[PDB]
Amino acid sequence: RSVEDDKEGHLVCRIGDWLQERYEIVGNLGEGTFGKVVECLDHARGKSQVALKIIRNVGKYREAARLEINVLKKIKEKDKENKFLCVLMSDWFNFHGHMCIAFELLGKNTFEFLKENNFQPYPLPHVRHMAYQLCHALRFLHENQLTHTDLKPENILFVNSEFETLYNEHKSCEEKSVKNTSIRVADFGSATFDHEHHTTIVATRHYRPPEVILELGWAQPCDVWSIGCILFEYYRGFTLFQTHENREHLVMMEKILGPIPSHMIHRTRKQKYFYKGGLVWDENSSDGRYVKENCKPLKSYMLQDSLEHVQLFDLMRRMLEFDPAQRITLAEALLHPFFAGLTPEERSFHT
Ligand SMILES: COCCOc1ccc2cc1OCC(=O)N(C)CCCN(C)Cc1c[nH]c3ncnc(c13)N2
Repeated sequence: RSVEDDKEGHLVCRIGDWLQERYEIVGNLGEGTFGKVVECLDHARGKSQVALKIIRNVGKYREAARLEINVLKKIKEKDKENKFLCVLMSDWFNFHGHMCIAFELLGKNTFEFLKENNFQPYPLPHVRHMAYQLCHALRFLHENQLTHTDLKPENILFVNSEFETLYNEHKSCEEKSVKNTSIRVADFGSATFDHEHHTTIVATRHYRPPEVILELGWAQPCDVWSIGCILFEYYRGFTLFQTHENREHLVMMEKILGPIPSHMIHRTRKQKYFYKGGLVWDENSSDGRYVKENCKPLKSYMLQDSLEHVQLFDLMRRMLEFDPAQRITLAEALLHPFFAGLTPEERSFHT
């Protein structure tokens, strides 16, 4: 049989087909703008379960996948024992122009799980365990001169997303609760070493920090901001910054977190956002009215008053510091009293 691609360059994939005389396709897991993810059995390794990312046959995506492969090689060199919760590759190949990367088979991503639960948030103890693991994984990359740059709920995955279905204590509906909150961090193709070229703009918009908007440069603190935003989303089930545009995004940041520091305003070449030393914006526009109605101070979003909620919000505010130099590092984050709530099993990574 011929190899066929669709009009967007995606491989046409058939259950029962083999690649590299080795990988038997057994299921489709998902599709995005990069290509597809499929579940395979690896017949050269005892029919082990694999997730294969199959990249579209389009030059720019091919080049981006070759970059991801080269990053993944370096990460494995630094973590040969695979102890720091990253999704590392087990093989890669070019299949008729489609780059394919083989990974361990995981559960649903944390966005998909949230969506399939009708956006009902994760319980605080789940949020706390996921937070601990994220800070752990990223702390190791940061200590090895790497920044991920594109952290978001979709590239954090449960090891196993099996769940119990419970009736909601206080609402007229059912809720899904994950049985095991062990997670892994994926998607390293944008990850950048300290010595390598830093593009002006990084991150997905909703997760993007102010220093990047203001074109002040970026480094590892970019990831901590993204983690702050992720933890809010896990806790509430909605996006902290539901924004499509820079000026709007800045206004949201001021309404939620307080004024942007004057020293950052003085330094930015993006003076279009400012007038007389303050943000300038149209309060009567569609975006202006949306932000005035919907964006409230951070502490207003707490669901309960008890100690563990107050601690989560203290940590989150520290991760969301405007000045990246002042922002909490992951090493310090791991010392925060929010993490006193972890079970021993959670703290010692025996989940
Ligand atoms: C299509 O709508 C919903 C389904 O979306 C997905 C299904 C399966 C996924 C990831 C999905 O969305 C996010 C996404 O594509 N990336 C972050 C890039 C690919 C990351 N993979 C390759 C990492 C990965 C490694 N072991 C895995 N075992 C199971 N699923 C995985 C992965 N990814």
